[PDB]
Amino acid sequence: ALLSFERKYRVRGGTLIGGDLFDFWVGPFYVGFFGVTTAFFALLGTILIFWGASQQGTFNPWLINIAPPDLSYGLGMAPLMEGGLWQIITI
Amino acid sequence: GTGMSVPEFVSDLDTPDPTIEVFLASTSDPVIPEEGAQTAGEAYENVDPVL
Repeated sequence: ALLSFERKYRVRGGTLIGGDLFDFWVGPFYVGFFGVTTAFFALLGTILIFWGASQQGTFNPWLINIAPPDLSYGLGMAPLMEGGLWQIITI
Repeated sequence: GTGMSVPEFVSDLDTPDPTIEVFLASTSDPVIPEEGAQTAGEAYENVDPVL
């Protein structure tokens, strides 16, 4: 569904990368190369947050907490259940 | 994750208390008392706590 004045603006072109491999709309949303990457990253982060919540023991929105590692780990990678999940979600 | 920590400069952590070396230059080991050693009271006229 389009607005009454919208059709004359929906032309092809103007992409940094991709061409017309991703040049279309899904409902009102515009999709491109960066739409695809946004969907991937956002969905992966949200699902990982909920996996961490299930392993913590609570699904209460006020009480879910995913924390960074201890200071003794420095700038290295921690075990996934002791702070690594936070690093992956940050990326 | 709670933010409870204490920051410090590394160069400051390597500078000790300057008065530590003064104490070590003015201390000495105790001397184990012998059998019937002379006390300080019998050699001078002093106060009872140190007599």
